[PDB]
Amino acid sequence: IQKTPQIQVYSRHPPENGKPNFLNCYVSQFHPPQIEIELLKNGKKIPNIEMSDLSFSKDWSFYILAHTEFTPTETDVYACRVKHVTLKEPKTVTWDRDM
Amino acid sequence: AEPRLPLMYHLAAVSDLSTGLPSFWATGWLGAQQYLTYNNLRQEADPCGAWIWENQVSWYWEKETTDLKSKEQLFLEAIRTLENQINGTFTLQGLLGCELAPDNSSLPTAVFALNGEEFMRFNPRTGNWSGEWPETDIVGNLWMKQPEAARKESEFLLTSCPERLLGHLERGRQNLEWKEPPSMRLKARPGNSGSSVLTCAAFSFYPPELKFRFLRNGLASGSGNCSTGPNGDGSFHAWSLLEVKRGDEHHYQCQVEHEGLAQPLTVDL
Ligand SMILES: *[C@@H]1O[C@H](CO[C@H]2O[C@@H](C)[C@@H](O)[C@@H](O)[C@@H]2O)[C@@H](O[C@H]2O[C@H](CO)[C@@H](O[C@@H]3O[C@H](CO[C@H]4O[C@H](CO)[C@@H](O)[C@H](O)[C@@H]4O[C@@H]4O[C@H](CO)[C@@H](O[C@@H]5O[C@H](CO)[C@H](O)[C@H](O)[C@H]5O)[C@H](O)[C@H]4NC(C)=O)[C@@H](O)[C@H](O)[C@@H]3O)[C@H](O)[C@H]2NC(C)=O)[C@H](O)[C@H]1NC(C)=O
Ligand SMILES: *[C@@H]1O[C@H](CO)[C@@H](O)[C@H](O)[C@H]1NC(C)=O
Repeated sequence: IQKTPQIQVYSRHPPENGKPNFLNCYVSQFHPPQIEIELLKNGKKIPNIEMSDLSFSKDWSFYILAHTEFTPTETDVYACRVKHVTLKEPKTVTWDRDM
Repeated sequence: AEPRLPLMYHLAAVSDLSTGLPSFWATGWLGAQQYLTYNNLRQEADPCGAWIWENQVSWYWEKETTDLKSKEQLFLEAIRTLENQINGTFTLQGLLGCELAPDNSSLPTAVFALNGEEFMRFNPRTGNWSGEWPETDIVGNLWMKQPEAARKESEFLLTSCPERLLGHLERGRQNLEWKEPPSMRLKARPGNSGSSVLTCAAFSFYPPELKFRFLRNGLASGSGNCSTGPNGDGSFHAWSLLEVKRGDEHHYQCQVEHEGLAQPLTVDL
């Protein structure tokens, strides 16, 4: 059986322009475990991000968290991009500051 | 009855390494927090977060590593067997652990799954593996080639588990009693034609059990579409969305219930 990933983007503390914080991309409910994930700043991959251990829940589907330090500003756009067998093309999802 | 603290190990192994995953890895949990990590590209079990500072008997972490290296061999061999009698790739998972009885004795758990579905079980009091699928036989048979296997798996669950659990309940009482309430925010943004979306967000709380309830003029009005996820440092983050009429945003509030709060907390826009 295969299962497409659910993808969610949010920050650790309440966001504020010009203030240091941390950006999270939470990818869950997928199968198989083989997957690719990257964080973007204005369309360009951001280097040296971090990743949690790959784990799983009661129903056997997998989950993991990608994150990095960042300082939001009015004009920069942040996003998360993932590749998986169940996806016909890479899926890019933009950060929503209200989450 | 009372909150029964469980200790559980999450195990996995795969054949396809084209995305850089190790062949075998595992994590361990006390309730909702992770205390252990391990993967075959490193050969050692390590503590996580605050558990790095727990006062333990000197052989503790060495024994976790050895019991896990044992499980790694059983799993990887099971994969190669299947890869010989059947076509395709595989993913094998296991969920093992226990809870304490009134007399401090063990209440075990042991289930397995192949490519996403349950296909086997193990009874420690009798030493046998069961299930009803052609693969159940291929694997169970392999694991019965050596009598020590069944005996060691039985000891891990009926002796070791309750022992480590009673030990953490003692040395890590402080971490286990963690009750921290969420920081809250409520905001409005443009929605579909003629509507606004309201988002109630909760930051950095523990344990994960939490309840959202939107209010309109002070009365209950729905729970909204909600979700939760890990926050990066062991704590959790959650949010709930409700669609309302454009212009009536100010009539609404958000209220949450959590173990770390003396009573429900109400939040404003
Ligand atoms: C709270 O949570 C609610 C439920 O939760 C889940 O809901 C599901 C649906 C998912 O959203 C989960 O993530 C949620 O957890 C939530 O749900 C409510 O909203 C959803 C979303 O609107 C409702 O269902 C949706 O329906 C969609 C319909 O498919 C069309 O639109 C998609 C874009 O949104 C397209 O991707 C899709 O391909 C399809 O597109 C249209 O296709 C037409 C046919 O091919 C085409 O029409 C033709 O066009 C030609 C010209 O080109 C001619 O005109 C011809 O005559 C036409 O026939 C269109 O052009 C095309 N449109 C576009 C833009 O390309 C699904 O695709 C969605 O995936 C989703 O299922 C859902 O039903 C509803 N809930 C309920 C219970 O009903 C709710 O919104 C949440 N509330 C809040 C406040 O957040
Ligand atoms: C179980 O452990 C508790 C806590 O140390 C102890 O008080 C009790 O005597 C032990 N055995 C039983 C039967 O309660």
